[PDB]
Amino acid sequence: TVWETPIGVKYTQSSLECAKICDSDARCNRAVYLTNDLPEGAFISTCSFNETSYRNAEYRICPDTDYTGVNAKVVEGVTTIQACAELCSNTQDCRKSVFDHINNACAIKAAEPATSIFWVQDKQFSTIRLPENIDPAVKGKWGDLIRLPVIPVAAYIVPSYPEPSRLLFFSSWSNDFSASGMTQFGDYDFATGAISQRTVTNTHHDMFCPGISQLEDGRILIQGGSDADTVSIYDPATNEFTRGPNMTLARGYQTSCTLSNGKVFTIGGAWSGERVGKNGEVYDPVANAWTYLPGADFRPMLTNDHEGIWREDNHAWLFGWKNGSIFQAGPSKDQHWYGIQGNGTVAKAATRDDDDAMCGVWVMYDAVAGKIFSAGGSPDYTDSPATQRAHITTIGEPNTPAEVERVADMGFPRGFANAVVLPDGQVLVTGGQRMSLVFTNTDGILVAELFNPETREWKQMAPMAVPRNYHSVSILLPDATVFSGGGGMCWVQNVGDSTAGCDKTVDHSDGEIFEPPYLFNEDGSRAARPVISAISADPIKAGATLTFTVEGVEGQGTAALIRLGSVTHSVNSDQRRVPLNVTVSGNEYSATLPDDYGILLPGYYYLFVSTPQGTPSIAKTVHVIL
Ligand SMILES: *[C@@H]1O[C@H](CO)[C@@H](O)[C@H](O)[C@H]1NC(C)=O
Ligand SMILES: [Cu+2]
Repeated sequence: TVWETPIGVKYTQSSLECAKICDSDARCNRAVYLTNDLPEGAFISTCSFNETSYRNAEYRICPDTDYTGVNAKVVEGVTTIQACAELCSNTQDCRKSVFDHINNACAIKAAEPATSIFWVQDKQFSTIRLPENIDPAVKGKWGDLIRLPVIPVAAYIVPSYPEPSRLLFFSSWSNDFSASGMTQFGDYDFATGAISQRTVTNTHHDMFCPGISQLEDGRILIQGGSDADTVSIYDPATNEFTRGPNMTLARGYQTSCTLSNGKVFTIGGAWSGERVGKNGEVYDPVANAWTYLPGADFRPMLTNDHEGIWREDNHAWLFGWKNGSIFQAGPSKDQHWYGIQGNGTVAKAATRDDDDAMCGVWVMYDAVAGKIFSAGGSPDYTDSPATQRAHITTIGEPNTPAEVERVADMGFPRGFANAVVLPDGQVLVTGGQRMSLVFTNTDGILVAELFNPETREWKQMAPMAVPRNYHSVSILLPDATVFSGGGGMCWVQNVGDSTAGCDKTVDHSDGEIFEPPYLFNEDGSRAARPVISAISADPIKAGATLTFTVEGVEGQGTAALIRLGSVTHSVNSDQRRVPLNVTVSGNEYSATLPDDYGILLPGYYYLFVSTPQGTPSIAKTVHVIL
């Protein structure tokens, strides 16, 4: 039984008497004789309670909320929201101010985006702001926080027909780690809003800190981690997990990559198992067998880290390429070619930079042209300032030099950011912080950045609401929007220990979705999406001609395949864009897939038809076979 204030607050002489008394007092959580939807402390994207205007220039007040961050001013005078508003009006460049109900003080928040300001639920304060004017045609648009049972520390799209509908995500034995043998998964149907959780135990696998690759049949191979030698295989068909063969060498914080021939290569992962650099290894799904590749030498790919070998072989930028080759774009200052021939091979490809970029963002935005875009990262895993440097790396024949062009610096240094490639081939960078500090919100960049390789120029997007630092994720949805989620997780010694001394402020058991500009016309209305009306649900093979019916476009539409995504620790080794050429005869479109499985990696892809102005369809799922 729960009374709900005129504003929207909810509690659990009288009883509505003290309850009324409690909602007078900014210092009252309990009373003897408060239970809102989101608890005190919770981050917000919108006022949870009823807003209020206040006046020749107007402000919107959200009660029972704080703006965390560097203040430009804190003044002990003010005793009314009115007066705090009045003071924000007389302070140059004040967009955000905070009234402290308990101490009668007005804070003016400092300037954005140089400062990072966060909107928290706290009954002790109220927030005052100057109405924002975001043109979604230029800056895209964020929806509101979607709350989740598990922090999405790792996440992947489930391959389904006609288009994927579900996002699986997962943490450790707990939803907010410690060899446990359990893994808490969340399940999010974004067709419906449906959100379930489960606990995966059959595999005897805590899948925290793993390699993730999508196989030919769209099964998801989840490798090592808290259980350093254990391997689980997720079958979309079953919606079940199966044990795979133990890896040959136990690993965590490694990258795996699906190859042209549908085997999976992994190298490094010194976080768990022995604390030593880790040589390469290849999984063959047909033989269902791991093979150790000693000549896949780890030494050439090490970073130099103040914390040592524990870190230096972590989170490798691996792309599966032509004739079963592996390109390693970083994060080591030097790029290399790795292979699975003999006892495995290694050779220098190029120098990307003068310093390492651990957990920088990387994506193959243009497979047919061998084009890779890198930005951000930091020279050491933690306690190191992030770089603004970004590069286009061009790869041709395996085991011959690569070309690196430095491009425009990002507007912000980002450590632990995420990147997705979009159907137009632009790369959207999200989250990360100015100084890589594991388990912190400190100086989280909220402003997303769109990089356009056509112009080799950056564009600052609308801000998201929650800092997406360490243990955050970015993945592409079938509607060509971007999910940004997670952040946090606590070190807990034993397994089953109760999180009471952990900092819950750094946990964000939630996500938020960004509409890029391309979903909007000049007037900020949603633009008219092509419809792929008809498509064979049939497997297709490299070199084949894909045929589909596109209704709802003014002019000749373009098309592109985006491989489905897997993501954790700023590593998405499964995403890649294959641009297609379209020949239009009627409303029936046809494209000849590339001849090379090094470009068209076996697996499930999004097909997108886009308007000539660059507005993409919802995707139809497309399965490439070997
Ligand atoms: C598409 O067509 C152009 C001209 O033939 C070509 O340069 C491009 O690389 C082709 N293949 C693609 C884009 O898959
Ligand atoms: Cu971690």
